[PDB]
Amino acid sequence: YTDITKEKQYDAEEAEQKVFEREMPNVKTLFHERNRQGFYHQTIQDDSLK
Amino acid sequence: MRITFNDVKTSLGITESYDIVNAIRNSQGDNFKSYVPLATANNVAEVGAG
Repeated sequence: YTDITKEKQYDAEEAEQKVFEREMPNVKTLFHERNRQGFYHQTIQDDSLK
Repeated sequence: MRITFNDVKTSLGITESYDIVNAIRNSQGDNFKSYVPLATANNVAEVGAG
């Protein structure tokens, strides 16, 4: 995800020494994993069920 | 033949119930916190009424 940024005030006087300044985009991230592993077990005795 | 007003006040008949600029300044968790990121509010709040 990427978020919004703040507003800066216009200042031509100091705009002469910081033309090549940097400002990070302020992003965020999240992670998800595998967490369910199961099984169902049954038995059938057909010969004795007859 | 030129007429110029001396020491004219922008807030001539204005009756300020409260200082909105001051309230925005001292707002820690208040209802004015929506205007904190605004940069030129200190210029809008003075000449935005005409």
